[PDB]
Amino acid sequence: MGQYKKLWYLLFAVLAVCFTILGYMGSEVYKKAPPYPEQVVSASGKVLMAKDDILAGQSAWQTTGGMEVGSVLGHGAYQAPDWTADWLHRELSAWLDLTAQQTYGKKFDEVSPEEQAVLKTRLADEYRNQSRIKEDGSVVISDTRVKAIESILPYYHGVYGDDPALQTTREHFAMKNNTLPSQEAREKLFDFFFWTSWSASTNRPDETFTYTNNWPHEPLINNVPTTENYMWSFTSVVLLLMGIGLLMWGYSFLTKHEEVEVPTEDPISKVQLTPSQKALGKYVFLTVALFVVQVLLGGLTAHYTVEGQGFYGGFEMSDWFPYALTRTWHIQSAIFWIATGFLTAGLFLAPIVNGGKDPKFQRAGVNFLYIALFIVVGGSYAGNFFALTHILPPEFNFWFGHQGYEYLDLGRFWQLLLMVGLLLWLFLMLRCTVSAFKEKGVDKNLLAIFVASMVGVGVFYAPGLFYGEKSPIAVMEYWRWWVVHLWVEGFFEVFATAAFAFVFYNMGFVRRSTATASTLAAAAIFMLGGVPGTLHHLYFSGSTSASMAIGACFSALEVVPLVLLGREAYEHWSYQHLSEWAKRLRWPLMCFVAVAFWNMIGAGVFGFLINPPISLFYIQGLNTSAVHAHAALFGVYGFLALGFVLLVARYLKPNVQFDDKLMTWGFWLLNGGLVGMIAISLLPVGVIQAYASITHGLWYARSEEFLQMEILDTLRWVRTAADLIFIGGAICVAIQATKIVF
Amino acid sequence: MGQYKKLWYLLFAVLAVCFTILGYMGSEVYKKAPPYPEQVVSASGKVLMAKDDILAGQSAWQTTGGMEVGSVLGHGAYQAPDWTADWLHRELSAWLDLTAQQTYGKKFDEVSPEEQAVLKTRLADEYRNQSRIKEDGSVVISDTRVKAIESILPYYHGVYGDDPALQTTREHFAMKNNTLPSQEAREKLFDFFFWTSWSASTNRPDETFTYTNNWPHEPLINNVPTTENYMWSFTSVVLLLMGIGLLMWGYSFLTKHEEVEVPTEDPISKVQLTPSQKALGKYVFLTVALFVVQVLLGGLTAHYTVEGQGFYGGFEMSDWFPYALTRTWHIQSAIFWIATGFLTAGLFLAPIVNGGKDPKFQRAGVNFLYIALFIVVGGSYAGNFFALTHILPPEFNFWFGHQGYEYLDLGRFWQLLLMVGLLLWLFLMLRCTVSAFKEKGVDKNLLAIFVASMVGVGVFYAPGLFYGEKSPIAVMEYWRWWVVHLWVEGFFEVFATAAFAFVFYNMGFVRRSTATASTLAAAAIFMLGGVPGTLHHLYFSGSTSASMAIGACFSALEVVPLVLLGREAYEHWSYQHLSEWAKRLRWPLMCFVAVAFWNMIGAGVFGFLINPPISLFYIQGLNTSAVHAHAALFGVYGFLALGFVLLVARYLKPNVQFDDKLMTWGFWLLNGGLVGMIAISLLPVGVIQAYASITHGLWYARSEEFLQMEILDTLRWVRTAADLIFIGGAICVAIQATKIVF
Ligand code: HEM
Ligand code: HEM
Ligand code: HEM
Ligand code: HEM
Ligand SMILES: [Ca+2]
Ligand SMILES: [Ca+2]
Ligand SMILES: [Fe+3]
Ligand SMILES: [Fe+3]
Repeated sequence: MGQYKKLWYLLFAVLAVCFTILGYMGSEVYKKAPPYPEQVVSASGKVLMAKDDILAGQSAWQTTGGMEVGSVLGHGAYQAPDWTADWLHRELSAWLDLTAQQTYGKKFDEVSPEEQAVLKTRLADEYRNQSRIKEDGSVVISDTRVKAIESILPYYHGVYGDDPALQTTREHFAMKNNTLPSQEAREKLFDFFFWTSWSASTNRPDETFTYTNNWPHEPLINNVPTTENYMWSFTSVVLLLMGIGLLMWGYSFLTKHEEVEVPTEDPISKVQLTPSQKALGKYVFLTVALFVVQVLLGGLTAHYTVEGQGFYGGFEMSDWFPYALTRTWHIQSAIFWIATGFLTAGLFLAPIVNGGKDPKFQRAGVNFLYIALFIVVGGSYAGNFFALTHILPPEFNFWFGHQGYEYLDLGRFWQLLLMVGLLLWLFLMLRCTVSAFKEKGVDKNLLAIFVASMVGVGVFYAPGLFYGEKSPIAVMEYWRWWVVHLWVEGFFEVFATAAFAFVFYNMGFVRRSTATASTLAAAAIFMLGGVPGTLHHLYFSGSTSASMAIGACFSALEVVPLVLLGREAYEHWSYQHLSEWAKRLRWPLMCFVAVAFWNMIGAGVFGFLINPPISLFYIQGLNTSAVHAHAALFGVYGFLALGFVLLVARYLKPNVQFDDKLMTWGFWLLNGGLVGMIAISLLPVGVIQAYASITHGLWYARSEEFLQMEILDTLRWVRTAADLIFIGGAICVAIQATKIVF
Repeated sequence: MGQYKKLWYLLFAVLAVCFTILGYMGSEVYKKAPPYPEQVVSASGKVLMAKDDILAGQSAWQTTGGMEVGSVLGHGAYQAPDWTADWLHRELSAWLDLTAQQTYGKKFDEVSPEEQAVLKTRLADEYRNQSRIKEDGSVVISDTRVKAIESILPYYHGVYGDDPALQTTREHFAMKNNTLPSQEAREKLFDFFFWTSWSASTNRPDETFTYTNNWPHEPLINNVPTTENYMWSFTSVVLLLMGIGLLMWGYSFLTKHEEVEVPTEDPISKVQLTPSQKALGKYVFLTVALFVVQVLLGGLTAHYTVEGQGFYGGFEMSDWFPYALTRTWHIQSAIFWIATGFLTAGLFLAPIVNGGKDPKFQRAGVNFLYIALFIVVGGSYAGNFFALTHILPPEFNFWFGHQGYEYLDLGRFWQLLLMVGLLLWLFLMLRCTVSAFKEKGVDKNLLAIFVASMVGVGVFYAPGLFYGEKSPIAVMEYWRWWVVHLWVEGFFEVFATAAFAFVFYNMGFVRRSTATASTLAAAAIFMLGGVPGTLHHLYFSGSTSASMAIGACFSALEVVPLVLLGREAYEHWSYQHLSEWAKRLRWPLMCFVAVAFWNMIGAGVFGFLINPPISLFYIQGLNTSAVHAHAALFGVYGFLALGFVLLVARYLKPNVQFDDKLMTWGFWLLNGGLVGMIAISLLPVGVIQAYASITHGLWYARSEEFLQMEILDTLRWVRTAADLIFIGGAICVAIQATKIVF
């Protein structure tokens, strides 16, 4: 529209192209995911399992908590092993031992390297080629394979049950006793584990690589990166560097950095607060309180990684609040409090868009949304608690208990209710912008893009409802990453950028044209990479090689604007020196400066570390992912939510001054604790694990023997100091916000 | 000094640390290079070769032209194969065939995959472990290995001799008939080829990887990247991205972009020209004429890659001007004309530093330098011509003929004379700055750093004299890359930056403080990466794993300032709009803008494509290196030299106006021809080769059968159009410069 028509058309074209690519890859995921075999039958004719057994095992896995106990196909938690890789390696080792006894009369390790080479070529042929699914949907496995499977089942029954010989192992895995109490459910669960391993080690019908693109790294069957893996990794590096250079060129030639005269009074402080705006103090307190609870839950989960089952000393903690539960609550609370901060920012800005007045029952809607958020959080957490104790019967686990899928752990009922709450929030936003859009004579492009960002935030949680309990793992991964990657990464980024532009234009820090054009171009750039870059979560989950290529190349373009965020950091930081009333905004602006810094480091650097297929092939499911998760999710969106609620609190209680000493302490403790956690614990552990994964295979890097090495135990312990520093910073920030609002 | 003391100390500390690292790695190269075995003896006791035979083979290789016919250990030309990889693969294949006949009675390809696995583990053990050099300096090889070597010698005798059955192959290799006419010299040469292969396939005495860090990729003996290769590649990526982000942060927070009022008259045009300055018109013409001759030689060399021995039709061209000679002249002419442009810029600026007057006999010195440059060029080229025809007797080849080492192909005598000429140039510069340094009351920091850059340019050609004809290959590589990488990349970059600062400050486009601080910080940043980054040329030439780690990590820091060169590009481009007399500088400034663009793309992007060990392990010696070489060397330093001589010509004949139509045509034809060459020929060939190298091994990607594939032949042909466009641009620029100066 107007002078911004070309930018609007660029954004529309980018959206159409990128979503077409993502949707066609979704159809590919549906069509090319590893099949659940109708029957897995031994060469002698006995049926070992059927498709329904595998699906029941998937359900039982969800009941144990799924991705919050170990990982499957490289997704999940990092204390316990990746069950796919561990099962694959154990089964291959058993096959080799049995075959070596049958062929040379000794164990595999006691025969000559030549004999070992013969055995390994036999093993590779059997697993990769002979196990390929037949036309009738059947998988035929050898009798030796059947015996190998039967030999490793007791280990997993002990790990998931109450075997006194496996107790230590269970503690080393941060697993409670009787994670899956039912023997029959455990048998189904190990059917599902076998299925995963089979998909990871069986060539695609028309290819020489497996359904998982040869993941995990397993030298025994030559599970190694394909040539296309290397090629597309290098291509993504080239695209990243060229995009960075060209974006820098465009910034240098197309941006003049105009100087704007700051208004003498704060424009936002001049508008009288509406009742619904004043009702947002409880939202501010909810955000900071959930932040404190979340970091405390992280401390508890971390204690489980050094003391697997026991506190320092009443009752057994691991029976009722095991590592699985505390990890679930730690991740879900992160999502909840960041989202609540964003929603509070929106609900505060909405009446200002509506001319400083509330529509009818806007405060009632705000209160209803608050109550609904409490119901979602409390109900989902109670459901997790009763699912993990297996008090809740299995047939209700997916709807009310634990979905077992990371970041979407809450039961489907609570997910539906959260979707309804987000829709209600969107309604309360849009009804405050209708009148502003009906206004005559005013350019609405900035408001249009801000409203589009609102719609994205309030709608794109829906794809998390597109999979079911029995949905194939690959389909669930596709839709889950729609939510986690798209809805958070891309749409929260766009909403934050548009909110920045709208807010800073209203305060007079930026020109309308600059804010509008910057927001439109930034939205186009963010979407171009983020939308198809969703596929970097699906390299090894049963998607095809082409999905990996698209994910790598487009996700590289996500980093391009991130490493240049020094410009915006400087602008936001300089705003506080523009006037005396701008100095009242120092700490929200400092939070946004930290957002820029961590969007650069944690998102760009530590996400591209794990982004190329050649790297993620080896380090998917290692601690480098935890490094990136903490740095990106908190430093970007945690600091964004904190800055938002701090701004809201400043305008809700304008008579209260920020405590500069307390805020300095909290801000620098948060930043220093994040840096310290990464530098002294998480990154060294990830590097050591990466060395092990590249050298020996992923199963080794996740093994109990390797994770219990003294250096790794020490590094996990050492994290406590940085963890305490970070928690101190979080407590300071929460205290400041609570003092302002109450 | 003064306010710049911290910058000076930072630069000094960077220089000390980085040169200490590079020197300690030089000691490591001396101590850990693959030994030349005293004797290579069969298991039966017969001596196959001795150290002196290998060194004589090295000398004979130099006589054929060395790196200009094929490549050895991944360095050299790209038409003919990498003789190390080709020899290794041929010998391993012969060993496997002989062993399979002795063990199973059939060829290796006709036995079962299990039998092949047994044979390959035997082969790997023999080559990697049993071939390790003994304490007495001896290498003991099997009788089967001896027979395998004897079976492949006829092929190489045909390739390097006149065998009518190998004629086609020779044409496909762009090799003349009788490249090495002497049979005994050929036997020595194949001793040297064996030595290289042995070093590439034999484990280091204390390690499980070879002297070449497992290069080349050869699946037969598991010549695959080590774990440290992966680890340091990922580490270099992280360092690159973090450095880019932090440098952007520093630019945003520490640069204010001050506005400077342009003087009403051009300050440089006010100074009357000295006789030595006027004597530089012949230098300008020499630069552009050598540029035209160089691009024509490139066209001839490219014609040899599609028609290996024959022109379109008198006498046989390949006997007297073979591909080896035209390639040698193409590379040497590039060096000569870029260096001449830089020297002309210095010699023009020197009297301006001296207050606009010449010291005694400065014009005589300029004329003497001109004559010495002609003698070096003509003598070295004649020596190459008489070396490649073998008219020059072998004992004088290294001093007067062809060194066989790329970029240092000229005989050692001419290299010494060029060193003397560079010293004379340095003297003529420094004697014009003595009086400026003796001046009272003026800040000399900018002049000090500019003079330091002069000293670097005039001195750091010397390390090319630190190796001899019989020096070990690794030592020669270390010292050769001192010159090619350090002296050109780092010191030409620093000299160009300092020249930019000094020139633009004298014209009044920048403030003195800004120019000085920018130059000092840029010099520190460039040196920090460039100096230890020299080791990225030595990953697989017999250096250790630690050398690879240091090279990867520090070379990644070279890219950090390159991708941000949009800032300087915009500044240089904006200078032309500052005043009416600034518009007279449009085309030198356009050349410098192109320098920024190509320093970004060709240097940063296409150098980091090939920089990480994980990538360069597979693609060293492929056409991606040619992509990067052309883009970087011309677009950065070719455009730099062209802009320098254009500026000099503008000030030597101020009454002559630039022809905007001719210059627009030439500028855009050069840029478009470079882009086209890369996009339509060189990069696609490099990508296809990379796929082949990753999938099958380097020997396959360089093989005659692969290079003669119809797609690759077509892509080589297609380069002609872009080549003609580029040559048209070069002719236009040369015509403009000649019209101005004459
Ligand atoms: C003192 C503060 C914190 C501590 C001690 C902590 C500790 C932990 C631990 C022990 C895990 C599980 C590692 C495993 O799988 O074994 C984890 C995972 C996670 N935490 Fe934190 N955390 C803290 C702060 C935060 C914050 C502030 C956020 C977000 C705002 C956050 C988000 C996450 C996420 C997203 C994961 C899952 C990462 C993945 O699975 O890749 N954490 N944290
Ligand atoms: C604010 C921006 C971002 C946030 C909040 C974020 C958050 C996260 C989180 C929490 C995870 C852990 C997922 C899991 O537990 O399975 C993750 C994984 C991942 N991230 Fe991001 N990320 C961001 C940006 C990026 C960027 C820019 C890239 C690369 C260009 C990237 C690449 C990846 C990859 C490849 C994984 C998969 C790791 C694995 O499966 O082990 N992310 N991200
Ligand atoms: C129409 C213009 C040009 C053509 C047709 C051309 C062609 C070629 C050819 C055929 C080769 C040898 C490839 C092989 O090894 O088989 C080569 C190498 C080379 N040329 Fe050019 N060239 C041109 C312009 C230039 C310019 C302007 C420069 C420098 C200012 C340059 C510098 C080099 C260098 C440094 C190499 C060696 C690269 C390496 O070995 O990695 N060329 N060129
Ligand atoms: C103006 C700057 C540069 C110039 C003029 C330049 C020039 C060249 C040339 C001519 C070659 C071919 C060498 C040969 O034939 O063996 C080369 C190779 C190479 N360049 Fe650069 N380069 C520059 C910057 C860079 C940068 C920034 C990087 C990476 C950070 C880099 C990495 C490499 C590597 C790894 C090779 C080895 C290729 C091989 O051995 O096949 N260069 N460079
Ligand atoms: Ca996870
Ligand atoms: Ca070369
Ligand atoms: Fe993502
Ligand atoms: Fe270099």
